[PDB]
Amino acid sequence: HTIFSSLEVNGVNQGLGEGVRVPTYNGPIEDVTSASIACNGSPNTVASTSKVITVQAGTNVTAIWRYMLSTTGDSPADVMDSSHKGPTIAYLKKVDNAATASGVGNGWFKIQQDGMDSSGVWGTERVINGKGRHSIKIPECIAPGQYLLRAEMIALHAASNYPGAQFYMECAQLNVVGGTGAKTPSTVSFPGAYSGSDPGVKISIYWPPVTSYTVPGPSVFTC
Ligand SMILES: *[C@@H]1O[C@H](CO)[C@@H](O[C@@H]2O[C@H](CO)[C@@H](O)[C@H](O)[C@H]2NC(C)=O)[C@H](O)[C@H]1NC(C)=O
Ligand SMILES: [Cu+2]
Repeated sequence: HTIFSSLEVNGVNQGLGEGVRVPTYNGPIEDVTSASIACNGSPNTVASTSKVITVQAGTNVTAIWRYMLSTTGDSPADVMDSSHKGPTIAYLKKVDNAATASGVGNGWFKIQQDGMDSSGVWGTERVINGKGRHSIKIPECIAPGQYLLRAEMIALHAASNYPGAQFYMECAQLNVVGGTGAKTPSTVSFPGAYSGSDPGVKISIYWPPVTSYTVPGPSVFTC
């Protein structure tokens, strides 16, 4: 249970729920076929925001994960329970208007992921123990303009069967400045990119102890 509730850019937090479309409830999406898998949604409720956050292409945005919208600390329990082991992931979608695009459908491309490392530590654990900070590089070579950023943590502690994996995501609204447009990513759809049978979605992280992990979705886009 967690929310990507604000975004930091060039050292500046853009504000709670400002430019990030936040639910007030921190529960996961469970059905990868639901429209809610794109930018969260029913049975949650997601607020709108008229802020579109500017970021220079090639630089990083940092999603700031918190337990609840009311959480004001940054200790592990203020981020997400440490049972919730799994990957962190981030995607972009080029859109006409970052405040009105729903995010549902084709156009997403993956720009970051962190599954399990060679020490057995998961991407969510680095966020939990790193003040909720999930740092994500905006590629230099993409087209400038309006985008959605979908940042995600997947908790796998109850994922032995499907349903079971817990998908926590929110969409931020970006104005990417300075992208060269030299490369146009191949894209996937949400819903569509994940399936309940994926090896990183239906997975026992206990039996046997997990030593490698396949993050769901497409390969990371690179310039
Ligand atoms: C910008 O975001 C990228 C991820 O998109 C970060 O790169 C990762 O950094 C971690 C921590 O050092 C490494 O373990 C990974 O190997 C890096 N991944 C890649 C693909 O390079 C990067 O550190 C972030 N930069 C800043 C300044 O926050
Ligand atoms: Cu939870």
